[PDB]
Amino acid sequence: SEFVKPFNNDPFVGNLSTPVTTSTATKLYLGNLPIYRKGLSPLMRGLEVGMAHGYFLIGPFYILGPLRNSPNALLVGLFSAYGLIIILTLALTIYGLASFQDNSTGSNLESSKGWRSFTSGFTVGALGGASVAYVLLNNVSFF
Amino acid sequence: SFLPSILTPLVTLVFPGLCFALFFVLIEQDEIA
Amino acid sequence: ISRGSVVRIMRPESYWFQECGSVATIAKGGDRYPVVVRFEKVNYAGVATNNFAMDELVEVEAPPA
Amino acid sequence: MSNDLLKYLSTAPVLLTAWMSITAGIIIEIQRFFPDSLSF
Amino acid sequence: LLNLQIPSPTFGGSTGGWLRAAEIEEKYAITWTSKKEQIFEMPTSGAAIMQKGENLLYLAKKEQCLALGTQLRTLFKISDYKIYRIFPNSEVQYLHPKDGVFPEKLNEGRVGVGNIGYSIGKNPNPVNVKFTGKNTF
Amino acid sequence: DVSGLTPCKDSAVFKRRLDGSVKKLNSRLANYTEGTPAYIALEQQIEQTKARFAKYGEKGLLCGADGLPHLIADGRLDHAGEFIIPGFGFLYIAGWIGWAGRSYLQFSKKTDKPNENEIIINVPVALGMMAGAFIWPLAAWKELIDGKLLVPGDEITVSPR
Amino acid sequence: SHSVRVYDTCIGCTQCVRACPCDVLEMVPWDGCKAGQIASAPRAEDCIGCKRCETACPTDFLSVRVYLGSETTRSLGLSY
Amino acid sequence: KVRVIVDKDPVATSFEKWAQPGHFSRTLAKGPKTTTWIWNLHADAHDFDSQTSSLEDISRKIFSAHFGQLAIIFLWVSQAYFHGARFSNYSAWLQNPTAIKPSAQVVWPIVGQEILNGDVGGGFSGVQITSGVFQMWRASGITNETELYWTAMGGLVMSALMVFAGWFHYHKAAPKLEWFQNVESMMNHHLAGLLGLGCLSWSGHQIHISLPINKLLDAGVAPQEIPLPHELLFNQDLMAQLYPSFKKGLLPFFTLNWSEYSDFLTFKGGLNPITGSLWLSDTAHHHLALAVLFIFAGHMYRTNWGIGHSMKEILEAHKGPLTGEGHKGLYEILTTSWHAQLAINLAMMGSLSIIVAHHMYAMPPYPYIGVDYPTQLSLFTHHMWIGGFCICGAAAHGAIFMVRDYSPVQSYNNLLDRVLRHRDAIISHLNWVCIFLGTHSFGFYIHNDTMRALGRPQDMFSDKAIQLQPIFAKWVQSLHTLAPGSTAPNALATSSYAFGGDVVAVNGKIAMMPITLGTADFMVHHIHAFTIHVTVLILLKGVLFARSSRLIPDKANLGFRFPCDGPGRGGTCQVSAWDHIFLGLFWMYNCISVVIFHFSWKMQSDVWGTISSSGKISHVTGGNFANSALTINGWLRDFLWSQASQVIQSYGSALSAYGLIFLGAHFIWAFSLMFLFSGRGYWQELIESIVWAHNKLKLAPAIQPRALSITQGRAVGLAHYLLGGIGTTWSFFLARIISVG
Ligand code: CLA
Ligand code: CLA
Ligand code: CLA
Ligand code: CLA
Ligand SMILES: CC1=C(/C=C/C(C)=C/C=C/C(C)=C/C=C/C=C(C)/C=C/C=C(C)/C=C/C2=C(C)CCCC2(C)C)C(C)(C)CCC1
Ligand SMILES: CC1=C(C/C=C(\C)CCC[C@H](C)CCC[C@H](C)CCCC(C)C)C(=O)c2ccccc2C1=O
Ligand code: SF4
Ligand code: SF4
Ligand code: SF4
Repeated sequence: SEFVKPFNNDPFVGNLSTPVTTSTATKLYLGNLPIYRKGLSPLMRGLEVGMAHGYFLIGPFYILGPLRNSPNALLVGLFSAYGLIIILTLALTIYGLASFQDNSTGSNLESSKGWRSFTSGFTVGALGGASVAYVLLNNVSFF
Repeated sequence: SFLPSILTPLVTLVFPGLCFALFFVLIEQDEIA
Repeated sequence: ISRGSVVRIMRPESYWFQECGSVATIAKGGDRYPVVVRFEKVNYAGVATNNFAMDELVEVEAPPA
Repeated sequence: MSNDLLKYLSTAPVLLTAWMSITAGIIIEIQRFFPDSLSF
Repeated sequence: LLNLQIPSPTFGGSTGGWLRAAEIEEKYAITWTSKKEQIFEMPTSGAAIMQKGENLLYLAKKEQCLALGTQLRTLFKISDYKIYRIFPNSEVQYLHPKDGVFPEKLNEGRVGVGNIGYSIGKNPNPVNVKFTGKNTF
Repeated sequence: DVSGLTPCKDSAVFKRRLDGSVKKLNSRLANYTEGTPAYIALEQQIEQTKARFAKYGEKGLLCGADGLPHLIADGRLDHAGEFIIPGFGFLYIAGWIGWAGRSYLQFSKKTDKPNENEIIINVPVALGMMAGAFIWPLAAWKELIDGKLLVPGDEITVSPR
Repeated sequence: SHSVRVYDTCIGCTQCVRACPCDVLEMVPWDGCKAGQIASAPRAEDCIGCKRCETACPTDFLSVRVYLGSETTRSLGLSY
Repeated sequence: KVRVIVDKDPVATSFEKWAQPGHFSRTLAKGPKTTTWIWNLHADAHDFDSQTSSLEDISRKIFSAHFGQLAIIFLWVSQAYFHGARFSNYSAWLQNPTAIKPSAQVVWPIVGQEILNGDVGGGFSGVQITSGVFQMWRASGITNETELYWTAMGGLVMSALMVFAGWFHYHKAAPKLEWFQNVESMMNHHLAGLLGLGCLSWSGHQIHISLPINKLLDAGVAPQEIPLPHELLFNQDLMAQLYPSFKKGLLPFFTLNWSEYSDFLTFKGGLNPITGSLWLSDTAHHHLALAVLFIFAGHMYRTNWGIGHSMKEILEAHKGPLTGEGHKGLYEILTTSWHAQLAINLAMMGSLSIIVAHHMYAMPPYPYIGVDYPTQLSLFTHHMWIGGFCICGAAAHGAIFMVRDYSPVQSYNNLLDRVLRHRDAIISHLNWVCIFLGTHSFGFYIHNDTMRALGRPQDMFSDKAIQLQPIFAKWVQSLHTLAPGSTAPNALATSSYAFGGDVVAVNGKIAMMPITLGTADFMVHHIHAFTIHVTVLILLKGVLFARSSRLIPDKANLGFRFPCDGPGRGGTCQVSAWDHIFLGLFWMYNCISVVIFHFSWKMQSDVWGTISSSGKISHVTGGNFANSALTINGWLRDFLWSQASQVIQSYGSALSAYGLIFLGAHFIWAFSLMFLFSGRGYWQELIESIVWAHNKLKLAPAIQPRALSITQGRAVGLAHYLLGGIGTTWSFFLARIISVG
């Protein structure tokens, strides 16, 4: 009872159709993640990715930062998250500039306009997510 | 003075980061047509 | 030079440059390098014979009698 | 023993080992009989 | 040129196959004929079964194709292998047995390319070709 | 006297070193009893140490401020035994070795199978070459005069210049 | 791509073509050699530069010679 | 049918092929033309598979070579026993083990080397040994030198017998391949016959000769008044006086009243307070139980009678959905190829040597070996090094099997084929594991160094700033400490005192003590894991990509060890599985060096030392591991610089030999870098110039000199590197431990 078969019935492609690669759970989770979800605009993809990453980026800096044992621990963590997000979106912009040099299609992550929209969504979402995480950690007594 | 605080991060983080970004983009620029 | 003779190589790029070698065969007609000089000193590749031109060889000892 | 074993003993490593053992023995015995000779 | 519908060898798949570059720059194909169905070793890691009759295989390198051809020649004595280069435009260029016979056999229709009329150690010095676009060979 | 050194006979530091070595052994000596192999061996050790120091004093070696012998190698015959006499001895022995090797190579090449003669030594003639190399300085001079020591220059490969 | 050259010291041994793993070399008719053939490199663009031809060449110095030069995907032999 | 079939007089006994050096190899049989022939002779000396093509002849050669190896091993055991008999203070040590330093080597007085005959006590001068053979013989019950002399003579007789057997089984009566391929019978005889009867006989020896002599020695009877073993063997009255259960005879064995032997067959555990080692009654019970286990195990596989298993069917029955045909074909692979068997056996031998190292220090088996600190360190380090070497040999011979004896016809779609078909995924995932593990583990150390240098100890990964506690290791230690009451009720004490419990001490020195784990132990253990993972990455990549790779599709055609495939494709340097082994030997060297350094520092700081009457525990280094092992600076200062004093200050003393070997090992390690960094082309051109100089004087040899091959240069560099490193650590550890302990 074989469970590892050729990828898309192609023995000569460098891949295997394992349970990890091809199972229904993997397909569902991957295809429903924002980067692969159907119908989402590049702005919406970038926005979702941005809030998801900016929400959790604050935590390492807040807990394990140099000023963890200081009254300004959370503020310093938020500023660190903002700086890291600035670096991340600068990386995104230069990546778009290097990769999608000539393009006129748009509405596609592999085009200049689409990648710019994705980066804009990522920046706004990450800033908002870091701010929301700051608010939650300030009001941690609620939970 | 305050010049160390103003200048050391400016010249050792912001300027080298921008230089690395510019160099990367320039080396990745393709041939003109 | 002649079959059975001992000839000194003069090709600059040869492993056996300015060394003696026993002539084993001279090809007639074509064969830009007709003489076939055989050595007892193997080169780096390991071959102990090579083809040479007339002017690349210098006669030092005629064949026996 | 035979020509074959004599040839084998005449092989290079056996002869080197024997000759260097003889040389080391000569040096060691010279050191024993004239020890600590820093100069002539 | 190439049928693109020949049955391929039976193979269970491998991770040594082409990865995102054969489908965008160039792929390679090798087609041969076998008298019996039999097991052979792929240039990529694994064991495949070449089918009875015609067989077609895909690869990512002319080196891989030539290695498989050598394997077929010196193990199964199959010398009917022919190799093609497939571009993303689906242009097919028949490459290895270009004259219909292998390079080792002599044919009169081949013209000398890169043949020099003097011995190896008679090339010009680099100083002679300095500040010029040519080279010493 | 040369370079501010003094003989080891009148060398307070040399004498102090001798007494220190003797006192160190005699101390180590306390562990073992009289008449045992270790005790007699340590007595030999002490005697050899004293003999070495006495011989170094008698030989005329120069002892520096550190109290150890210093060898003078410039050519002065007052200290010939340090370098000049051992130097000539080594030169003779080394030329003996080189001459035996060279003469055996000259023989072995003339043989039908020189490649096998190098890794399986013809000992009966090799011993002959080792013996005959005792007179190498005259043999080398004779071969040089007869033009058989050096191979001419254009009979030896040389790479492309 | 690398530059493959064949000099007239060839002796038509056809061993370079056998050592060739990329079909860069082939025998073509010739007058100088007694075997009536000489190696030639009509497909130097496929050369990778492993110099198996040079290894297999039995001449005192190499009749077939490979000069490394501009790198390409084929010359680098990248499957990706 | 399993039966004996041999060929009579398969080879003639003659010296003609002694005279002919390269007779075995087709290429070397012609004769030498260059000095590379000489190297190739030794390289291909024992490559029987390349020399011939008959598996029968290869098996016969291997069998008689094993006989020769056994002869050498017997000569080695003979040297140990004879030197103990003749040139040792074993009698004095037996009379007073704690005070007398064991020594069994004496140097002659030639060039002032008699200083090496240091004061070892007992009116004896010699070189102190660290092999533990004295404690071994004390456990065995040897109390006099005549016994050592006679067992040495017996070992010599056995070595001569092994040489004769090796001659006989190749030149007079050589077996057949059918005889060799009886793996089921071989396993039956090695389980039940070799291991089972070996354990049974050792248990009998212990029960009859070792328990009485050791119990009397611990009581206080000096060796002269000890009854001799031949007296103790049959005198049941004396054995009953010592152990009362012996008066009941063998009836409590034949009837199943085995509890009657509880006195001399115990389950006490822990360490004997007198000798600070394992109970010999426990050891006897252990070996007897193992004898029963192995004799039971050895009746599994089929032979001339119907009963039994077959490994072919056992393997073929084990196949799953994610494995296709499963283990089909592996029986044929392991019956036809010697290299696969060598690989598996070397891997297990090396891992077993490492396990031996880990167990012997924690549970000192021989009397007065725990207090003998040089012996413990020496044995642990030695067996760790042997284990690493054997594991890399396993990888190398697996690669050799892949290159030579692999064939898809037999392995179509089995586990080997399926592993080759996703080697890329395997190696990429192990690569990620290596990067992650190394980054985190070494970045802890680098972060700690940076914080200490910046004057921020509160930001460290220390036991008091940011704790990385080994909660699971501590939990396992707690379980093992509570085991003797709850989960091992019949055991009175813990298996080892390292987990916890009392501090076993003999005289002042501490034999064993609980080993506490903390942040430094967490860091160094994860460093161990990272090093092991990178070594596995290199070796596994070499084995998997032995056949071919994306860079060279025909790597198998070139061979197992080949220098390269030219400068094409950007450079194909060290693509061979041999070169992968060459690279992995550096990495196991790094791994084992870090492991032995961890062992040495942890034991000198936290276990070894002296305990006073009041209970004060004073360690060799003073428990500095827990606070100084957090930084590479602390490792450099408090371990290397601090403990190198006993080595560098050794001149003019008995350890001057260790100082000289320290310097020489450093020299050899540095010398190796020449071969490791340089290349053959430079040396060939230099040799050309020197050959011109010799030709000018008409003495250029007929065997033309050549630079070493590329593979040989790598091998020479690796060998010198390993020798220098291992010698440096050897001298350093021995000098330090002999001086301080
Ligand atoms: C090559 C010479 C040199 C070097 C190695 C440094 C080094 C330093 N300066 Mg600078 N500095 C220099 C010349 C130099 N300075 C000169 C001529 C001036 C103008 C008066 C200044 C004015 C200055 C101020 C006001 C301050 C520093 C400070 C510093 C420190 C932090 C770095 C920083 O951001 O300052 C860079 C600031 C500048 C104004 C730089 C001006 C431009 C210089 C001359 C460029 C040199 C380029 C070099 C020749 C070629 C580069 C080659 C390339 C391949 C790398 C550091 C020790 C800070 C300090 O003291 O921290 C504790 C600080 O506050 N410097
Ligand atoms: C790799 C090892 C290592 C580790 C574990 C740490 C850890 C730390 N360092 Mg650092 N440090 C290191 C190496 C390391 N260091 C080295 C090599 C240096 C020398 C240059 C330093 C120098 C240094 C300094 C100078 C300082 C620190 C500090 C710190 C602390 C905060 C750093 C921070 O803000 O991180 C931010 C980290 C992140 C934003 C992300 C980390 C990665 C995330 C958690 C991974 C999650 C993966 C996830 C499971 C993937 C799958 C998800 C999927 C299933 C959904 C923290 C204790 C600071 C401090 O105060 O120390 C107490 C500080 O001042 N370090
Ligand atoms: C059971 C053990 C075992 C066995 C039976 C074999 C058998 C074999 N191995 Mg080996 N091998 C082993 C363990 C073993 N190996 C281990 C532990 C390793 C890991 C290091 C290797 C790694 C290895 C490699 C990488 C290769 C082999 C190869 C071979 C084959 C040829 C070996 C030969 O002719 O050497 C003859 C003996 C020599 C050339 C002498 C070697 C000398 C060593 C390097 C140095 C010794 C130093 C000394 C102990 C200390 C010096 C001290 C100083 C102060 C003087 C042969 C089938 C080769 C092959 O082609 O296999 C098919 C091959 O390429 N083996
Ligand atoms: C100190 C010397 C040194 C160093 C630093 C390395 C480093 C490495 N070797 Mg090794 N190697 C060495 C000596 C060394 N080697 C020697 C002498 C040899 C010859 C025998 C080899 C031969 C060799 C082979 C053959 C292989 C390796 C591999 C590796 C990698 C292991 C994976 C890993 O943990 O990466 C992580 C990096 C490190 C452990 C280095 C230090 C990391 C610090 C804590 C910083 C990390 C944080 C951050 C990213 C960077 C810092 C900030 C920066 C921006 C300023 C790694 C890059 C293996 C590999 O590539 O596996 C994937 C591999 O196959 N090495
Ligand atoms: C799958 C899975 C997993 C994982 C998980 C994860 C990965 C998670 C994550 C999570 C997260 C990571 C989350 C996040 C969240 C976020 C949020 C919730 C956010 C929000 C935001 C906001 C709301 C914003 C706002 C704004 C904007 C937008 C802009 C402007 C400003 C403002 C502020 C207005 C595990 C392992 C468990 C296992 C099982 C499975
Ligand atoms: C130093 C070095 C050499 C030079 C070494 C050579 C030519 C071989 C040296 C072997 C010697 C001859 C071994 C024996 C040394 C004895 C001390 C010589 C005296 C005994 C004679 C009778 C032979 C290489 O050839 C080489 C090749 C490839 C990578 C690295 C290196 C490399 O590092
Ligand atoms: S010399 Fe080289 S190119 Fe000429 S025939 Fe021989 S292998 Fe071919
Ligand atoms: S360089 Fe490589 S590809 Fe080119 S001819 Fe030589 S072997 Fe063939
Ligand atoms: S140095 Fe050796 S391994 Fe490296 S490219 Fe050159 S030949 Fe190949």
